[PDB]
Amino acid sequence: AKSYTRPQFRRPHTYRKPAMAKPSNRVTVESKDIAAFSVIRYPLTTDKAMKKIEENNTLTFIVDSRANKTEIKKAMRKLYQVKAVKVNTLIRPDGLKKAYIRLSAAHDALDTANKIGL
Amino acid sequence: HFAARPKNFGIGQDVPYARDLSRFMRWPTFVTMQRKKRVLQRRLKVPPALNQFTKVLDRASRNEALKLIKKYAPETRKARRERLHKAAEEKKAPLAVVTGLQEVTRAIEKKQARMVVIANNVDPVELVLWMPNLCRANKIPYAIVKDMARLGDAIGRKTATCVAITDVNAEDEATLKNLIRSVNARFLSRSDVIRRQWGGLQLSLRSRAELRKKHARNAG
Amino acid sequence: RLASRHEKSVSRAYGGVLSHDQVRDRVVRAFLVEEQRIVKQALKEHSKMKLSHKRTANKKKS
Amino acid sequence: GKTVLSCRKGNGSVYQVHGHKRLGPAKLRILDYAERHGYMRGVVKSIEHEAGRGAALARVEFRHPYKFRRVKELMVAPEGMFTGQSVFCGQKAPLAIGNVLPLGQITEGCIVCNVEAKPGDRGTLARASGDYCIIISHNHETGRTRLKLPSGQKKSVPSTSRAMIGIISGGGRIEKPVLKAGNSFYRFRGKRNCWPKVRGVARNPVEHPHGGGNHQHIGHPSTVSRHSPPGQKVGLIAARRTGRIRGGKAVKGA
RNA sequence: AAUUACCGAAUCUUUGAACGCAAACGGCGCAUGGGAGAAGCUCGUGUCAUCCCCGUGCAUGCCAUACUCAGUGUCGA
RNA sequence: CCGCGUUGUUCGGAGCGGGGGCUCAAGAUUGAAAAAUGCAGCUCUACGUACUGUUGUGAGUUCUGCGCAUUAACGCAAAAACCUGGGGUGU
RNA sequence: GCUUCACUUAUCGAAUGAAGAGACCAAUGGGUUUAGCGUAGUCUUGGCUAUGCACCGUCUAGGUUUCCGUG
RNA sequence: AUGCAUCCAAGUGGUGUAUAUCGCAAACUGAUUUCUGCCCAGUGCUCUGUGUCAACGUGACGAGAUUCACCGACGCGC
RNA sequence: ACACGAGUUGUUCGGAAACUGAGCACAACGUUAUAUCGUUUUGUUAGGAAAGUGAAGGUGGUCGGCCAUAACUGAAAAGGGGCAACAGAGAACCUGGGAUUAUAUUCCAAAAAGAAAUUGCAUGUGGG
Ligand SMILES: NC[C@@H]1O[C@H](O[C@H]2[C@@H](O)[C@H](O[C@@H]3[C@@H](O)[C@H](N)C[C@H](N)[C@H]3O[C@H]3O[C@H](CO)[C@@H](O)[C@H](O)[C@H]3N)O[C@@H]2CO)[C@H](N)[C@@H](O)[C@@H]1O
Ligand SMILES: [Mg+2]
Ligand SMILES: [Mg+2]
Ligand SMILES: [Mg+2]
Repeated sequence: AKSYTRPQFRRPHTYRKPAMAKPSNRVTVESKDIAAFSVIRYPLTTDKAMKKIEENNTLTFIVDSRANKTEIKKAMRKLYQVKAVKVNTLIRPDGLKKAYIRLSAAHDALDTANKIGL
Repeated sequence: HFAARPKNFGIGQDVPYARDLSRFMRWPTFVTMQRKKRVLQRRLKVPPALNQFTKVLDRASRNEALKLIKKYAPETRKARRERLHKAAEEKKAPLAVVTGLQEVTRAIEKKQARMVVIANNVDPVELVLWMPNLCRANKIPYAIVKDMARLGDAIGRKTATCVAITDVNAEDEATLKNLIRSVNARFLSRSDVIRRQWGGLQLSLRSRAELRKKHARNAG
Repeated sequence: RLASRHEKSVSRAYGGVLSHDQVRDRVVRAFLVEEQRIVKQALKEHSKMKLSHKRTANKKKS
Repeated sequence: GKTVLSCRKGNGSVYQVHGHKRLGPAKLRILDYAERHGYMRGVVKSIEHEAGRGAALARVEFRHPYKFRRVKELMVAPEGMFTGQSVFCGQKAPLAIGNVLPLGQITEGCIVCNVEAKPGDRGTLARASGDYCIIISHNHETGRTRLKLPSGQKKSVPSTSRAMIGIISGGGRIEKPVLKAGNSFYRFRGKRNCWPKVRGVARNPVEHPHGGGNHQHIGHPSTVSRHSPPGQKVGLIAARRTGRIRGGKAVKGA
């Protein structure tokens, strides 16, 4: 090359090829339909939980502790045909994550909680 | 309104154009020490055995030589895979220059080569450092040409340290013998000069100009 | 960041950087220091041309 | 049996400089082409105090020689340096206070400061507050300038090494008594850990060669050799002469 | 379709030489692929902006290798 | 060119003081919020209802005035992020 | 062996973002791939050398200043 | 500063040193006032450089190893 | 205390994402029989080619000679990464509640008791 106008030699940019995409490294099936049964585990049936179904609108579940609030809402749509407007998660001193899940006021909380059965 | 606005490039004036800082820049370490390796071989006093590789056969005798090494180059892989698959049918090497540091050496110990062509810049220089004195002890005409890329181009390689010419065809036989007289003028008949000519001891251009102006002021 | 540019600047040169007493002290020295060199540059070319006929007029005197 | 305090300060752990409130290193601007042939002009914008000097600093503003920018340059100031001054810097610079020009161009008998002992190292001699060098002579055969350092010890330096003109600023400082150990607390606050200073005779024999005994005495003579090991070389190191100097004033140094 | 023992087929969370970058952070990337998607657009379906999940590639050194370069290294037109 | 001003160590032809102004900072005031709220009462046939009420030239307050801002041989961190200009584009 | 004067290429140190070093002002300089033309002596494997010298060529330009100047 | 003191197993290592004699490093005494006398033989330091002091180097005898001779710096002597 | 059953709710609060400080020491380089050693902020690594970003223009689908969206050429940016502050920097939410046995500037759903502030992306209306 030529026309060196700076006091030091910085590296010229050669042509640089992209990396190949590998075919696979995992040989295991992963069903996208069962994938929200691990998000939502089971509902609580305690006294503070029963009060919030009736008085506010909310449902309460133990969920897995490594889910965010966005993927809990999407599992409360595919399992249960309801619309979550607000999830308030809580990692308990037991070690489990508990979510308070408020429904969209087009969906009754007791009508969902009878279909689940609690 | 196409008027001219000249920029003043005095000291302290308008900020200048981008210069060529190529001669004052920090280069990479391999290029700043392959350039100081070339100075250091020039500034130091070189023994007459490495001086002789800086003394090279000229262009008219080199361009005559490698064009004769070109036409007697070894046959390639296809030209050697054929003539053998066309001779396994006969039960069902035409002529070339001697190339290689083990083969050219044998062509002088046997005194079979009629001319040897030595390169000047093999990277461990001890490979062909002994090579002109073997041709001198056995009285084969030799050459040191400006090559090792141009010898390998003539014979189909990337690099050749030495090429020997054992024999040619009689068409270019006067051409082979005119080249031997052209090359003994430079190397073999001039052997007593080559053995005792200590080279090196050149100065800078910058140090040399400090002998002009250091003597032109003490000129009286 | 949410405010208009006018609560942070003013309608003239260097507005929001320099004040009125020193925007003008730069306008005044951008005129007087440029024009002082023009007085000294044109004095310099007038001196060298007067040299060009102080000695070239001595070609007709010896 | 234990390591002497003077040996321990060379580990430099608790004893390094207190540099967090210091400004940058004070030096002259780079000896570039623009000073080897012409002058660079700057302008003094601020006169500054940093902790741990008694001399005033100065930020001078040059234009960068090669780029569209301006270079902030922290120099140590001479006396009379005011903000706005237009320092000149280089070969063709005039002979005025504050200017920096080579020692070949400064006529003899001239008070200079920030003089540099080799060309280009940006100022190493006469930088403490109130100090200055005096130019004695020039030699044009050798191209060297011989000047008087602030100790009186003469020193021949190359005449292309540049120097600033003036006394170093902040002079007159040592002439006021401190009066308090409080005022010596804050003097050494921005410097380094070296105060209060405990005497060697007040120590135990494990800590210092002078320590111990039933009376606070140095036992052996307190003038030690040049060749003493670290730990043994305490006291008056290689003293040519001791006692109250009665007479003239010999310059100190080799 | 007992149960037990054995073993070929698999599963094998978070880590750790720990290796995308970090770290008293269940944290954050750059390419790439898949997903879900109640806003839009579409003639309720499709499609789907951010947001949000999931897989893979990417530490550094070296060996082999098949393309882009640097060099007032030696040549050469 | 004695004058203005502070409790106070001072200021002015390098522009004091008056007369008109432009700004900045700290508040005050009217309003939207906001009465629908809050509290204490109380009145009527069940965590029920209907109504009734919503100063200070005092003392203490570091928010602020406030800094090229302290005793000083003490001179009082940095950076991200942001803001305005210069120059250019829009031409 | 020893040494005091000039060297610079090892080595050392400093500075710099390795930012303008030297020439051109010219040899006690180079060059068979820059050795072109000679000239003496001398050797040779007739291709040509070595020594000693002259010339040519590389070798160009320039702020300012009445040849100097030195970017 | 081609420095002083000093870290340090080691390096193109480290601290006083972001420094530069109004500075850095090592000691002693202990505010001011008033003074600080005599002693350089001893012992330390320190300065200007021919007795003696090692390796190397040099030469000689011998077949050689071994010897012998000469040169030999700090330092003590002076 | 013991047994049993519960209990910690956030776009804005504290931290991180995302700052720098005293300092640390990964890469690079050197050393060491040995890396488990040194250097590594005085503007700043490494004898030291560590910028993968891209001004302006050329090439050819889009919006009224300006834009904007996709792929070649190349001005200009010296000085590699990452940590270290729940008291420094930075930081968009405030009340009322009959909302708890225990949490709330975190819960309150159509008269959100309510009143806001802010970020990302998108339609429509309007303006150039
Ligand atoms: N010691 C003999 C030689 O001295 C040389 O170095 C010498 C000088 O280069 C060097 O002085 C330089 C100074 O010139 C330049 N301004 C910068 C540098 N900081 C100085 O170094 C200084 O700083 C440090 C303290 O942190 C000290 O250790 C050092 O002794 C001191 N001289 O100090 C040394 C003086 O003896 C080389 N290190 C080396 O060739 C060799 O050591
Ligand atoms: Mg990891
Ligand atoms: Mg106050
Ligand atoms: Mg218990």
